[PDB]
Amino acid sequence: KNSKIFSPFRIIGNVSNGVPFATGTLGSTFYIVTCVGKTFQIYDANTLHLLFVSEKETPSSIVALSAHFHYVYAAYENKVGIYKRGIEEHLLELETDANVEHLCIFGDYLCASTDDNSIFIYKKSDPQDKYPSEFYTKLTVTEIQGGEIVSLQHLATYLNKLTVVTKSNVLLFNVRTGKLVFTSNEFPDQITTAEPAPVLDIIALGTVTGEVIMFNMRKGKRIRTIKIPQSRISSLSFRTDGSSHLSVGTSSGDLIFYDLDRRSRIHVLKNIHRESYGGVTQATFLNGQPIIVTSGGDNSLKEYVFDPSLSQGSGDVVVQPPRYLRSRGGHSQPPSYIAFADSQSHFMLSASKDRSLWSFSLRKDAQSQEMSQRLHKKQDGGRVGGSTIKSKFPEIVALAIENARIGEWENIITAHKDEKFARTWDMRNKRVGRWTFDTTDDGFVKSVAMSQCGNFGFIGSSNGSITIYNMQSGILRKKYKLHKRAVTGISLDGMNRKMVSCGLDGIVGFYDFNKSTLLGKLKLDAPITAMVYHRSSDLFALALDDLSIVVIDAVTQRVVRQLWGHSNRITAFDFSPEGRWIVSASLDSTIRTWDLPTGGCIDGIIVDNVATNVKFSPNGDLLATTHVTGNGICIWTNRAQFKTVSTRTIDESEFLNDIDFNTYTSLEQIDKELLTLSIGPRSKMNTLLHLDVIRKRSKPKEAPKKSEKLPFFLQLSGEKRLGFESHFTKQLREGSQSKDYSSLLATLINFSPAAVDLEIRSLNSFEPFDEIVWFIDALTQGLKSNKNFELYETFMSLLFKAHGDVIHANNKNQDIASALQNWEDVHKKEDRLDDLVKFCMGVAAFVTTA
Amino acid sequence: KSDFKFSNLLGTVYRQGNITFSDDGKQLLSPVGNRVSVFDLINNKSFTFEYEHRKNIAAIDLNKQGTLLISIDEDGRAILVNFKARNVLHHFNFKEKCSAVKFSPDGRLFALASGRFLQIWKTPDVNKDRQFAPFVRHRVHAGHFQDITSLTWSQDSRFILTTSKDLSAKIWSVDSEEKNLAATTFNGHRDYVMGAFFSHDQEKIYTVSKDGAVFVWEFTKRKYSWRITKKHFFYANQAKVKCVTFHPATRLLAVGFTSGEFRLYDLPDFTLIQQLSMGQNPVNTVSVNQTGEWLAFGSSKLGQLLVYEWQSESYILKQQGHFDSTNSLAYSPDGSRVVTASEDGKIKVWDITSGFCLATFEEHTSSVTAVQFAKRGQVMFSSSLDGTVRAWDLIRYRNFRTFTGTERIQFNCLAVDPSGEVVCAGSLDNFDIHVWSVQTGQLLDALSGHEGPVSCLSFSQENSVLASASWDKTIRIWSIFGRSQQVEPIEVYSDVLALSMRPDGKEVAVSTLKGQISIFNIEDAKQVGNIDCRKDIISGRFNQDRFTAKNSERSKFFTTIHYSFDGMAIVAGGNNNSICLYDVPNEVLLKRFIVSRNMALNGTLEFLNSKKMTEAGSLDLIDDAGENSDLEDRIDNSLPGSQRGGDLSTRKMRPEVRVTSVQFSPTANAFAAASTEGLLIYSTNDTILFDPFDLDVDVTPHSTVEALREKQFLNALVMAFRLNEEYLINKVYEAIPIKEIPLVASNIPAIYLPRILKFIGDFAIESQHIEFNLIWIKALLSASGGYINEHKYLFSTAMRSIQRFIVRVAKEVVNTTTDNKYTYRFLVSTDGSM
Amino acid sequence: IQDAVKFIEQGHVRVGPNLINDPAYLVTRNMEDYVTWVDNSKIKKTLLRYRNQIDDFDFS
Amino acid sequence: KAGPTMAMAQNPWNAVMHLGHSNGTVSLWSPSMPEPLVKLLSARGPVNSIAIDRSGYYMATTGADRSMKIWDIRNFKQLHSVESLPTPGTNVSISDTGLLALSRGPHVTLWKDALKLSGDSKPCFGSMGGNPHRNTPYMSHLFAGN
Amino acid sequence: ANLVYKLDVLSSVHFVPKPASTSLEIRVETPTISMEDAQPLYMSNASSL
RNA sequence: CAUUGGUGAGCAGCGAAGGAUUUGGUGGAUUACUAGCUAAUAGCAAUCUAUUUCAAAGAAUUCAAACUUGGGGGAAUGCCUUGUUGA
Repeated sequence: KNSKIFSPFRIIGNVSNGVPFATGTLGSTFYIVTCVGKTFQIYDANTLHLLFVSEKETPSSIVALSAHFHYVYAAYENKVGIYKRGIEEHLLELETDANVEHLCIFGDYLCASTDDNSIFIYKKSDPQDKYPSEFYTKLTVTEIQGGEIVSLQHLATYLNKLTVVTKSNVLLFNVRTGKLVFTSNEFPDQITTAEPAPVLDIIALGTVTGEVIMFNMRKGKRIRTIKIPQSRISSLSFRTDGSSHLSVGTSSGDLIFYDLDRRSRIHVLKNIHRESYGGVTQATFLNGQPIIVTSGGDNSLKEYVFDPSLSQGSGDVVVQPPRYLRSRGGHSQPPSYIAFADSQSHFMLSASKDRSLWSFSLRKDAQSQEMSQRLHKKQDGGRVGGSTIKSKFPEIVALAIENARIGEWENIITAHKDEKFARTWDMRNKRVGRWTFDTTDDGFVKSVAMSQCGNFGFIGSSNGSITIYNMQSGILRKKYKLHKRAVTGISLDGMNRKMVSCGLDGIVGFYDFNKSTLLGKLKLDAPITAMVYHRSSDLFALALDDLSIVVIDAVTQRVVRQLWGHSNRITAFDFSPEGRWIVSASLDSTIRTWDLPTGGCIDGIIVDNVATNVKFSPNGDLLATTHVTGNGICIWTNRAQFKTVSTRTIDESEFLNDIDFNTYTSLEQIDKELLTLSIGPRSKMNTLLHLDVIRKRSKPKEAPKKSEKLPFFLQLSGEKRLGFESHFTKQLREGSQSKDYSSLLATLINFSPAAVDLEIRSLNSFEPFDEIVWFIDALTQGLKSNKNFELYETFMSLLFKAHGDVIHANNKNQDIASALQNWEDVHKKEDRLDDLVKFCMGVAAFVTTA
Repeated sequence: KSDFKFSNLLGTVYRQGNITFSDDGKQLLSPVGNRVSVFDLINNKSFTFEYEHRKNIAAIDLNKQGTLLISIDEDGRAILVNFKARNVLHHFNFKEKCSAVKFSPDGRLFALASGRFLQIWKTPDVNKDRQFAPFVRHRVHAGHFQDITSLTWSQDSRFILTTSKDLSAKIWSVDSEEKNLAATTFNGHRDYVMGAFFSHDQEKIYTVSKDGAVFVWEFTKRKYSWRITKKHFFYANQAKVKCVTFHPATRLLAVGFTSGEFRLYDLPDFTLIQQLSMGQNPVNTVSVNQTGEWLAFGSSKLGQLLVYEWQSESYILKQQGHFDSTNSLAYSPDGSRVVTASEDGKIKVWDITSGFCLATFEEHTSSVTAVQFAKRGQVMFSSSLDGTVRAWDLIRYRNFRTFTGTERIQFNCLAVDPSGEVVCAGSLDNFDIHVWSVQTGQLLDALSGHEGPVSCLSFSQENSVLASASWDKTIRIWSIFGRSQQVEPIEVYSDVLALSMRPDGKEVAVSTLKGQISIFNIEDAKQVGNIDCRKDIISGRFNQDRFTAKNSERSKFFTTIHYSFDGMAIVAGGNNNSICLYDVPNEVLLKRFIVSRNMALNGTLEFLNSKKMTEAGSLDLIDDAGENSDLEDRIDNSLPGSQRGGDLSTRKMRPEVRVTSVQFSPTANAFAAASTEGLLIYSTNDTILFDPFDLDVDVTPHSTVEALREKQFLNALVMAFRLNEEYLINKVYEAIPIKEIPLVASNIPAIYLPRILKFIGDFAIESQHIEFNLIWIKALLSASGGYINEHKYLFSTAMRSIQRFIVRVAKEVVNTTTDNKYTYRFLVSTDGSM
Repeated sequence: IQDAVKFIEQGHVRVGPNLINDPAYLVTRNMEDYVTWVDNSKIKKTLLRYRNQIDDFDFS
Repeated sequence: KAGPTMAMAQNPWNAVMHLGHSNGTVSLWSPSMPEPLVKLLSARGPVNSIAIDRSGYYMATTGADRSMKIWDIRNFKQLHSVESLPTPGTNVSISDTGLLALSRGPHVTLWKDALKLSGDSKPCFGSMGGNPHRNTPYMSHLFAGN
Repeated sequence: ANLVYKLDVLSSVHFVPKPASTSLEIRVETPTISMEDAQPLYMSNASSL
């Protein structure tokens, strides 16, 4: 299931899943650490910003969470994990095959409890250790001591004592010696939760029948029996400010506050979490402050504040109602559709089966919002319809957004399930717009689209009527009608000219939009399910019904690419930003990345959860997908922005590099009879001709001041005849011996321009003129090789600049004139580029100016 | 046609922050006020990073392997860059203000001087994928009393020393066990210590302060630990040190004084090697090469950068951008030179390939307001507020004539006839279109008839008539050649400005003040199409504003229009934060460009933050100059009415973002817009886009290489244009023989002719095959030259690029071929000696 | 002389093409001729409505 | 002519001006002469803040050399100098009843009777073994992050 | 000189310039390659005069 | 007759166990999320004190500084600078 194109980033849009979270004090501030499936997140208390997630995901679900001052303790399938900053600092392994269910940490004694009634004790080896690592002992609760371990708590001011609560009784364990020291009397109800108290030797027990039994562990007797009518109790906590407030959290979405001083109720918060997802799983007060943090299975996490009393003198009697504060949340359901709100890869619109629409942010995870379904007032003065008891919109199945003209009117059209109108949404205001677009032929909407200008929105009925609405007044401009089945995709090109459509009759209808004429028809074999248009490349693809992807050019009327291989229904698909790739998610839990040049799959990811949708970002960085299960949105990083991609067909293997990497390196020379230049910068020939004038310009205007007491050989103080001849001169002497200069000319090219002018002007050939003859014969072989011709011409231009007076003085000598005439006979066939240039721009001047 | 992207920020070579080199001497990285600019001083090619920071860049450091680049904003918005991939890896937010970034020479872990703390983090692996949390901090060291202002690693990878705003400077060991080896506190400086450095050996530490004192610390006796051996003093009376750097292998300090002088010192002797001066600017940034012979020097308040080899008393580049001041633009006919105006009067011929100015022209005292080219780019003209319009050469770099008015009125725009005969210019004050001859410097007449200022002028390239945009809401067509002398008004809705005209010479594009852009026909004076423009404009709400960005009527119009040379597209740019690229016959925009993202600039945001308005006054409008520790920046000489003045210290606000002159490139499918941030160049030259043309099921890249195997050359090349992939075109182009070239080029269809001429002009500019490419140019132009004459405007961008290729790189090879041949003929056939 | 500062700061007043928001702007003797109200504005609509002159094709 | 003045203090008994400079010398001042009256080289480096008693008999000085000295102005002699305090004292102030305040920057420390001539009453942060001779701080208060 | 600058930058530097001038200049016959800023490239090759 | 004026009486139509305005307070965004404090390579967070003192380091403009003045005219007493008595 590994991929060579995509790699997972994180799961955008999740807060909590339903596991009882932990909180840890950290100086003055607090951090709320929750878990989402195979990873876990750390939320700050005063802002509810996300701080850290796990760097590497856990292999299975996180079952128990606990947190000390710095080290968060996560407990997945078999092993518990000690983490700091999200980094896996230590992994503590439990030497049993059973599963860990509860995890208490007090002192140097970590307390891991498996599901099969065994408590593991882990000891710090050093008293100054930061987490327990060594294995102390394995306490066991039998079937005669109690039921299964409901929770592990450590009460205050107990020296090496572990408080164990079963389904029927409470036990104590001296973990230094591993011995039971006290057993409670049997509780007739099934205990569901436990919590320590600010008072000493007091633990609060909540049962499945709504009884809070408040067990004094010193006397071994209960004290206060708080009755709640027929409600399953899930959460228990105390307000540790000093005011006597007990928070009991039912699983039916209720939060009940008790004043233990006056033995009376305070407030019953209704529906702070949904019933079906577990209700109020974990809810606790921050230690010493009147802010209670609640979380549940509804993928939300709310904060409530007890305000100070309105009465100046009474205080404790007139207590304020709890009041809503900071809350972060996501969809309670898996998300159905995902689109992108802008080209900056900032905002992601996700419409789920929780009847809502959220605007998540890929940049800052606290920037997410739930977009408001509060209807605008009608312009007519007539009251709108709908229920008085307000409910949410139906589930959204198709969506379209244009980011061109945003904030001046509506720029999102969303299509709901089984509704005869689409709805408008304003992205900038984050609110449902004031226009609804009816199909006007009694039909559900199955596809919607925008123009790229953003003025025009297209609506596809279930009876073929492609109506075209406008954004300002919501007035209906045109009503195209070509199909007989449901229209299953609409688009429009960049020019507002070519309008394409596709239905379940297999018809791809091309319309002109400036006029109102059908441009042409294209009948296929299978019905067309979904269609994504790429506006830059003018190619749109169709997910057919013979389990294939067909790409049709929008202008040239015909099928241009056909891709096969998916073993089930292609669920959704999207184009690459550069148009090179199509990703596609199918119902066989596979994701394939087809490459449109080669017409084949280059990466196949067998994702374990069936991917309902895939969607590229407009920027070439992110692949956003949604799965069948899981409330979040999986984001994949595009690895093409860093590493090159080998376009190879790989689908049969899982389930020459020049053409594969789609980069073609240029040849050094086409053929030996060509006249090709040198590899390098084109201004190297400019610096070799005019080396003196460039330095003379680049000198400063005045002479800089110097302290003339400098060391003479400070350049040679870098802090770190035959044998004294240069490496070029030895190679030039060896070049005459072996009659080959290609070894010499390799170093002649690669030398610096300042080194070359030093080299050419000092050839050590004044009296015998030998190295002049060897260097000239070196450049005869250089021009005969026909490579680096621009450089080799400038080299004798520097020769005639330096020793031009030298060879003019000894002209007519039969050895020097033989070498120069042998160079001209090579150079005599170098007027071909001169004849080529004098022809080519004379035509280019004449043709362009006529 | 519309896949434009940012590729080069021409101009503004250095603005503020830490200039650095690569590990080699090739690449020079300079912090421009938004983004990192990567020049290369060996292979003369420039590159500006496409990613945008949120505010000005504080510090920049590159990994010693040349793979990871960290650029940190002044508020601590760190951004990783995969340097070879040229993309963004992560967006970190350091909570405080960071001052110095430096990787270890090993490159495994890097140190950050943010606030009073030193933060040491482990660098993420480049070959690992883009993870959520790639940054893991080793430690944080808090042993300081004020802000840390400098950072310097060891020549090893285990000792880090920091100098702070407090008088002390401490050495911190990055290893926990070696804490006893390096924990001593060096102090005793009288002023702001802003640099300490290890020597070539690990033993000595040289600390440089603001007051001019260099302290040499040596581990010796009067156990025994870290005495002072000798102190050295710069004796700069009022010049204070601004920043320092020290290459240990060549033992060179390079100090930067605020007066403008920089000095070079050898450290065990303290001898002044060379001392030069830039001017009156403070030397804000000093950096050194890894080999210790190239020194990169930079000043901020004039925006100049100076790379100077210390050994030979000679520069390498002395370049100087100018922020906020580029009033106008003019491309050269070859698409390699872009000149610009300035508020200083400077006319600077920048180069496209390397982002440095070639020549400067300072002969205008006042601000130059419009710049244009004429007659194949050899001559060039410029209008200023000085009361003159000045011609220039680009061959002898001098003016020919300085044309003037009868009383030296101001000037707004300039236009030239395509033949170098008539120059004309328009004014705010006198609003008569003065005309001069190029030969005789006297003015011929004053083409008058307007109410209010002539805003823009342009001559037609074929009919040779001029069109005047004026604040009379009238477009005036003047036929001034050949006994005509007739005046034709075309009146529009509102205050029309920034005229432009097609290279065909039969249409007039104009920009009304009401927002709309109208397009006319010159010969047939009816209106042949208008495009609305008010909706797709980002009018940024300023911080001094007192209205919403919706009804902000400041910049909801366009004040710059230029046609494409194909005659198919219009780039509209204005006072707003937006650059738009409209299509002419299809009425709709292609895509919209955001010019800059900077709250250092004014109008970057429609939605200002609500945590900045207190109960009185915006928080960023509060004059916070007094909290600075120095004197010269505390001095406020801000005049009350300095809206677009002569400096930036007189502004009293932040500069506003605007683009003011945009021209298409005549060669390579690009367009350059003179912005507040400098000179943006958007180009499509990367060509990573799957653009097909009449594809089919059978045609594949496998079918391309197979057609090259069976030698169906025309079937390979034409069906390579079907995919229109550049490497696919390059594969078939370099493989066919010379003798099959003229048969292939004679039968290439008429559809694919603009694609092959665009390919040959683009590829042959940087390609070693002069002889092969010019054979293809000869065969194409001699077998299909009639069609290119019949459709000149379809091919005019590509045909200019081909004649650019033969002149710029292929002609001087012929020149050196002729020069070497002629001097060989002289030296071997003429006289001897004595 | 104070209600001018109110209208300048609210974004009503232009000098040629562009409106200026800073009220501390010295206007040149030549440039004094061109200071009008900005277009499409409510400060101009009231002025033209009294004269019964509103041509709202130019959305004034 | 001593750089930028870095500390201000008024003598209630004498109305003379006290001036902390960057040279580390506090200089007494009075408008009768354009010369400084006395110059006490108190601490090395700069002087952060100075404060004089209501009695006009004692002054506290502090600077960025991690030092804080107590001076008797009448004889121009330091009674006791405190060195190597952790962070440099940004602010010092003396109460009406001789309660000296020292601001380390995140902390505020107070010493009672740390002014008189005896060497036992040198202000300090601790006492080994409960030695009563050393001057423990009268009251220390910690600020959060300010 | 600095009063004129202080007047124009106060005036939003649209500014009525000097009436007229007639001056004298000299031109040294330097190579045109050395009549620009420091650079690895140029465009001219002939003399200034 | 128009009212492109206000004030009131109704109707057609809109119309799921109410609907219009108008407004106070709070919360979340309004730049891209690596946690609090401290004397910080660690400790605390229920504290740094009966462990925080000694040692080591630490002194040039040799005895340096308004780069910060609305303009005109002075400057008696001031202040600054240079020459004139006694340790």
